[PDB]
Amino acid sequence: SPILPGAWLGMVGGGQLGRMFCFAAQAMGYRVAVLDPDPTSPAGAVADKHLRAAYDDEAALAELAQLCDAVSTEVPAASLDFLAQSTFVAPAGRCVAIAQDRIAEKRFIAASGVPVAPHVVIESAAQLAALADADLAAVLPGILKTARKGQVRVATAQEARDAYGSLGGVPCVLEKRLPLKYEVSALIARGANGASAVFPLAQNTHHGGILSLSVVPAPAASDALVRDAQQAAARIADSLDYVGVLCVEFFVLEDGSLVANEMAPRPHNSGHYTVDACETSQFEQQVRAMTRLPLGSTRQHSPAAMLNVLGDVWFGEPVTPPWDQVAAMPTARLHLYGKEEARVGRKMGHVNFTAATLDEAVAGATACARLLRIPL
Repeated sequence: SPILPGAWLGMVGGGQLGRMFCFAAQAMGYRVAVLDPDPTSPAGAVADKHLRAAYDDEAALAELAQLCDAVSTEVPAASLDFLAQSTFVAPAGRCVAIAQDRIAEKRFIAASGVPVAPHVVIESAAQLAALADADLAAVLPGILKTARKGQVRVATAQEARDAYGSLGGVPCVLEKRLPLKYEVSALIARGANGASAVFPLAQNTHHGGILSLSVVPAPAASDALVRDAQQAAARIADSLDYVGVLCVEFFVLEDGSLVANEMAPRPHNSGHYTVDACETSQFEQQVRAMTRLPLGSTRQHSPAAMLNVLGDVWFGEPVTPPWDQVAAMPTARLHLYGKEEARVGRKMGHVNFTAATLDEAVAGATACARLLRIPL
């Protein structure tokens, strides 16, 4: 039964993505309650109600579940399950619990018939001690990552062991480094009735572990590769009975293989382009999935790219970037977060670039990046 406009929707989490969700929900006539302990919550600021409380505050959770016909997130899975005792929660705590845990991700993604990188799970110091040097070496060189940037690049058994001790004896996964050619992400929505809507494939670059540029449709990817990555994302959502928006990031290797890297159980930075390029944005899809409305059209009307703008662009004292010169660019769509303080590494906004042709969109992104001194 669909949850119609006029209902209250809840959002657990109140950063910029929550604020984007609030816009999309309110534009469809829903009321939005945000749960977020931050008194300066950007999403709380724009919401019809801001519950300023911890994510594990049972009184606040109980108030959110009473008020809201459905709840989503942008969190402890136990808070989700607590809410789901009383209201509809999409994506479900189980799905968030999986996506959140790199060991679980490996297990459930493989069980959906999707390749993952070679890896050795290291649950505890005891298991590490049982693993021989030669066992660790089978996935080296690699990166040791905590299951829950707790990542250390390692090249020898001893380096792996020292890294593991350094991360505190928590569950980890040791992942083999593969010969990466380029990265892509698939962005899909799945409804409670099993219907699916999938966006075009994004091609993504990162610097310092942070997304820099997305280009859509992915220029390097064959039709075949696009189908495989879209299908892989659908398979995971279907296998998990996922309700909501899911972003699956992949590596494409030098030999052309597709390998799933990580998944986010929510709208994702690599999907911001959808607001300006597609018929339905990723945030409207989150609204539709959680309300059991029909999913929206994912038609991409305009070739697109997206550039992240970090606080780096303001730098010793902050200097306002030349936004007038960006706005002169006919392809540029400004999304600036209105944050008081520029800081290195902090997402201050993004700029989407849309045009009749992808070459025009990419040229705008490139010109903008040169203007703002954003590394590509």
